[PDB]
Amino acid sequence: DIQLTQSPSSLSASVGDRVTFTCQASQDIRKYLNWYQQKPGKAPKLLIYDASNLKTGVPSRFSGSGSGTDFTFTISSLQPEDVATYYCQQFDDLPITFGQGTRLQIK
Amino acid sequence: DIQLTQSPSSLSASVGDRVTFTCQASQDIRKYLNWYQQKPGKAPKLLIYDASNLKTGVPSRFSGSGSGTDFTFTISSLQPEDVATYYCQQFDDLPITFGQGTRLQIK
Amino acid sequence: EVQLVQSGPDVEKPGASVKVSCKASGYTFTSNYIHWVRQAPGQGLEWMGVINPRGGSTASAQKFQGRITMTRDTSTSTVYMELSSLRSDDTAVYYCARGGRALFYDSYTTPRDGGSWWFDPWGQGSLVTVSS
Amino acid sequence: EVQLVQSGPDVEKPGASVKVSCKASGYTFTSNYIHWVRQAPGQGLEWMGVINPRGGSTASAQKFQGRITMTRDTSTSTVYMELSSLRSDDTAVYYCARGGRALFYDSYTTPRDGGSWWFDPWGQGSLVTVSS
Amino acid sequence: AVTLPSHSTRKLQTRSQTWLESREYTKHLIRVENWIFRNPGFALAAAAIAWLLGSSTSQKVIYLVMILLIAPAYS
Amino acid sequence: AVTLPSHSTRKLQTRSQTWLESREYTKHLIRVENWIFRNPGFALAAAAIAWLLGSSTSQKVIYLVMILLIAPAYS
Amino acid sequence: IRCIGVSNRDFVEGMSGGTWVDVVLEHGGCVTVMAQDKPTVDIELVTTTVSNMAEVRSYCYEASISDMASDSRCPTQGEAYLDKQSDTQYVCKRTLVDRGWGNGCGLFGKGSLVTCAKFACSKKMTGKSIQPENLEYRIMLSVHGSQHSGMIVNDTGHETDENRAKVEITPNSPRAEATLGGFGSLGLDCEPRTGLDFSDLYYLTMNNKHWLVHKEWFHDIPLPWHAGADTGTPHWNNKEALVEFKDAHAKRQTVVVLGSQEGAVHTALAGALEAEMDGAKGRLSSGHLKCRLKMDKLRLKGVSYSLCTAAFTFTKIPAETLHGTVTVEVQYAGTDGPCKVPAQMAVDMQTLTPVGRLITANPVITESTENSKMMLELDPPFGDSYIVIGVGEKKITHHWHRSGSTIGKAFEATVRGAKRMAVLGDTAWDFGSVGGALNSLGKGIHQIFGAAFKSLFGGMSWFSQILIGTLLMWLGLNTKNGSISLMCLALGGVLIFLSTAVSA
Amino acid sequence: YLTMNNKHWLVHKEWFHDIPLPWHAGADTGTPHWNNKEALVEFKDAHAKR
Amino acid sequence: NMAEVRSYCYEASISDMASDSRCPTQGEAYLDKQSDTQYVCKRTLVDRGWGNGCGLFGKGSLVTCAKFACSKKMTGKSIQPENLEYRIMLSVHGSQHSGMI
Amino acid sequence: NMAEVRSYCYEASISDMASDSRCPTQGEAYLDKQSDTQYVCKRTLVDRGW
Ligand SMILES: *[C@@H]1O[C@H](CO)[C@@H](O)[C@H](O)[C@H]1NC(C)=O
Ligand SMILES: *[C@@H]1O[C@H](CO)[C@@H](O)[C@H](O)[C@H]1NC(C)=O
Repeated sequence: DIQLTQSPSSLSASVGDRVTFTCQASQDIRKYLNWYQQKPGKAPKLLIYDASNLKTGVPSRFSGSGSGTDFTFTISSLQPEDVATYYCQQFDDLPITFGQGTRLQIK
Repeated sequence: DIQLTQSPSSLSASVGDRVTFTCQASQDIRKYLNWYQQKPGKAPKLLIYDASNLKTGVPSRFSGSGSGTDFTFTISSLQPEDVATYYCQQFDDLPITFGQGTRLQIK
Repeated sequence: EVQLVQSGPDVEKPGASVKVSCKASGYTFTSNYIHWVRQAPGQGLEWMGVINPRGGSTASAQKFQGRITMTRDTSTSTVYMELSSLRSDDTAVYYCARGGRALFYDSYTTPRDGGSWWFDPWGQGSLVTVSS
Repeated sequence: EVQLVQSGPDVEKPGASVKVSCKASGYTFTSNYIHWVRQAPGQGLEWMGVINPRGGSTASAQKFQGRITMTRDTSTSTVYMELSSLRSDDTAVYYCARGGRALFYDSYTTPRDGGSWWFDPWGQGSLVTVSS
Repeated sequence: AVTLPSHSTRKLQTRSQTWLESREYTKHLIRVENWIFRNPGFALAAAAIAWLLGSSTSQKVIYLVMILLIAPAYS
Repeated sequence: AVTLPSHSTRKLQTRSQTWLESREYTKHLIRVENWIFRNPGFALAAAAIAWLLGSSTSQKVIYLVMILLIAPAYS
Repeated sequence: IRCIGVSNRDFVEGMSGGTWVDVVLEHGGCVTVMAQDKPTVDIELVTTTVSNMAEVRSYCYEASISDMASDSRCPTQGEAYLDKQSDTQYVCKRTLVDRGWGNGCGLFGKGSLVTCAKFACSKKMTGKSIQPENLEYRIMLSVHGSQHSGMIVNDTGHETDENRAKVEITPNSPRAEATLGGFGSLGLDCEPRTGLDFSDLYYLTMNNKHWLVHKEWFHDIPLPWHAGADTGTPHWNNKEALVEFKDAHAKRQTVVVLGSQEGAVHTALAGALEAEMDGAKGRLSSGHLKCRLKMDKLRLKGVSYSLCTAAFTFTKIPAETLHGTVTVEVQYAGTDGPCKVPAQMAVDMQTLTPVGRLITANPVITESTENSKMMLELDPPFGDSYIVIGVGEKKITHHWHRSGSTIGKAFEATVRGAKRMAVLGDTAWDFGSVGGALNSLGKGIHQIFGAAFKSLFGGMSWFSQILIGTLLMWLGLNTKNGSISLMCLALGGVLIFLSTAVSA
Repeated sequence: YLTMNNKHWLVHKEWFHDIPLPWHAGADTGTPHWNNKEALVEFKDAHAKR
Repeated sequence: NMAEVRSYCYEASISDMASDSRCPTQGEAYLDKQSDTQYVCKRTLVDRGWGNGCGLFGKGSLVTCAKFACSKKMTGKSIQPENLEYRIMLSVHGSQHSGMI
Repeated sequence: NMAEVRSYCYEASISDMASDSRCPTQGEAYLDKQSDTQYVCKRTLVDRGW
């Protein structure tokens, strides 16, 4: 149901790098995608609603874009408190699907 | 829901005695009573159906009688394999009630 | 021979549900009402209820309506009693025995009785212990 | 503050049913859809279903049809998820977060979303372990 | 929830007094009495209706009784 | 104790739904329906009565409706 | 805004001279008014509250009997004493009992006993009365203008008056000092003394639920009376609907409590109006109110507000109400400041011909940043039409296909007029803005017909007026020439016509 | 034969079937499944909403 | 001996009152509680708009469901023309004084 | 994007058949495996003699 492929599986970068994440749905999701980072077993940190918008309280180093079905998340400067598992979430039609995940590691 | 009083609570007699048990229902159960002896935690031994009748396989030392509401069970000769807990059971109106019980002990 | 054989003893938690089986042998399974009768250790016998193995209809006592459910299995010739909302009072030994003149369904009160009203078939019984 | 708080971890047997609570604080309880989302240790997140705390309406995924049911409690402002027919696959961590636009009753999706679509009040993550 | 089977439909006529017979043999009449006390204009309306039916001057009174006992009870 | 003031006598006609309107607009008709199901012979009796009044062949049906709605309700 | 998709909404003509219109607003179904480049504004009555009510007659629908009493004065030995029958808590019906050598008597005949048992009460029902004093309406004003989608269910945002203004109206001050921040006030004056026939209705209370009650019905209940109030246990009046004791076989007295009459009286009300009551404050729905609106303090906020070429992207997919209007929500993509956005219905090309009618007059953007969401109510013509938003070149359009003729709108208006003149009676004739001797005649004829109609056929409801309508129509099919020829089509039709639109 | 609380009547069966209250039947089992159950409740909405 | 024909409730206790609505063309209303058959359900047509929630505009279905539990009921037992005994008292005028009970 | 109105069922299969017949007095029949919506029931009349 509305498969949502998340590329890549896991990454690693040093402090202060720019990194991009891709999520591709098999169907047209308009602008209905969301972005999580989840620290393991913890209350998470907030990234993106509506595939392009930051929330109040979020630091501005995170950004999101994407128009048709391909969506790009972007961290401008990697920080040591940004190691988490990164997820993207469809909103359309129901059986609301998450991505598989994207893990990071501090170099 | 007919209350079925069984007298007495427990007895004791020697081998070869005659003993009688009384069951009194609060309402008219005219010939619808039957009698159990149950060895503790075991498959039981059969006494009386229809308040006056023996079953095939039962030894003839057991007998039952009773017409209106008072019913008398009678062992002619007590034997050491007749120690059990003795019950009487109503048949009528179907909240089917048992007696409290009657235990025996070998002297 | 004509015999009802039950499952082993069970230990369950309070608030759960227990299931006790009762399998027949030696007679036509759809010809004898299976009556379930409990027995607390410090108390006498107490009739739980009745199922017909034909058609699977049930009836039971006032102390357990809503708490007991009786199902059948005509293929394996087995009777299932499921007692739900268990409490510490339900620690007992459960019995299941026939009673004939079991032609159509329900109970059969005013027609004939006796001759293992439900005396014979009982077998080993099932200890059910409700604790933590 | 705006926060959902859940019950502790539970250990259940296979074939039983587990119940997980989700209590609200800091907002009007009848104004935000409570979505339940599972997570196996390895496998990412997976949406279980949705209840409206107003009117107690539910919907859920196709992988749980007949296995899950969600009830409410408007007085204590609490959401109960009862997952029945437990398997060894159900050993996971369960979450509950408010969808948000929760005007009338059930999921609403062609209208607006986002702003904690459901990414804010996620209680804690009730570990549910199904084994013997 | 309107418990419509009035058991006076199937009353038993045995030699004892019934369940509410003493309060039963007045109740419909005093219901009609209270209704025509509260709605006096329907008497003139039913007279104008019943005068238009029958043309017999003794069937008029019959239609009056019919309408003025329909209007409290089956209304 | 027969709580004879049915408030349908003085119903309020405001734009909301009333107290029992949905279950009110069928109740007298299905009461008459159950009564004529339980007493079918009074239909033939009321036909023989109403055929003797009016002599007009269209007033007969009116007397039939009158008697067969008197007999369930104010009876 | 407070009135889109809320249906049984009506809209009235305009300003028509005097700048002073009349409208009978009500609890469910609200009125948009629109008038000649003044801001169109809609009004809803939602919760009419009544405080400070007094308690006329109560009723006790249960009984609690005890202690009974007894007499047994042998025949021809007189009448019996029983001191308890002197006290007023006890109830008595002296009966006659046949006696003989069995019952302890020398002579034969009737003995005149009465068991006088002690009446008591539990769970009474109260019949509280209201006068037009201490009454309230809480009307709401919600000018179309420019609001979001989330600000039309939003009740809290009336604390600052953008366009939402709650207005408390009491009958001791029947004028609404009703200011609307951003432009001028409205200032509607009411007639709450001619409300929904007050001082003829009582709040009947049984247990935590309350409903309105016509007073003649209320005084016609046969249960005990409890005339004033509840201090201690009272003197219960009339005592005979409850506890019933009779005699059969000349053995004692069947003394029956006669139980509990909740379902009896709940079946007995089938024309009641359920209210709710909290600290007393009896809040009430199903009211109607004849507040006449006064224009000419209204003024369009910023008619100038330069045209603002920009980019228009829709927030949401627009829709179509059942009163044939279209609701559009645009983003404007945030160019600059508070400024007007024009819209058009186009039967011609993408541009350059307006048809239809905009409902919301002077639609505007309030704030400079990215997505200001203005919602527009529009009225397409009966055929096909596109929607044009501001810029002459760079814009996005639609298609609608209105799907209803002008004759269908006329038939729907006559069906609404049927439901108006059925529910509100003569007062429904006060939607049309002030008409001199036209609507005065059309209100006077109906108020001199409806009074006599309430006097004749006031006591008949759905199934008992269907019968009289059918019968009088049958009479008018076969009568003479003259008055009775024009009798059926005017009166049996109006009976079945007042029946079949009450609801339904 | 008909038992209310402690009071007992003899009624007709053609009367007793026709009563519009929720009936039970004869199955004496748990949730007594009350048929009807529509007589004894009444579902009242607003003018349009809840 | 008696035989239980129908039982009639009176004093009903109502809780859990569920409710579910659907956008005006998204089908009939439903909620899991309808599969319980202890609960009472009706389906009315309500409005719906942007100020109602979701929909196009128009009228959509709304079900509300309430738990039904009973407290007072009639048992309603049966009488068959067997099973009964009439008691008849025979009394002879003669050597007896002031008797009758 | 498409909404989801009524599905239907055009091919069925039934599980175990339960019956519960009642005498000519003691009224109509109940069958405890009724009052769940997974089972479909209809009631008929049988001679029920000796
Ligand atoms: C309702 O209005 C308040 C202002 O009083 C505002 O803070 C809130 O965001 C609004 N909510 C919605 C859903 O529009
Ligand atoms: C009443 O009782 C007395 C003694 O207890 C007895 O002698 C007498 O016969 C009885 N009365 C009648 C009428 O039999």
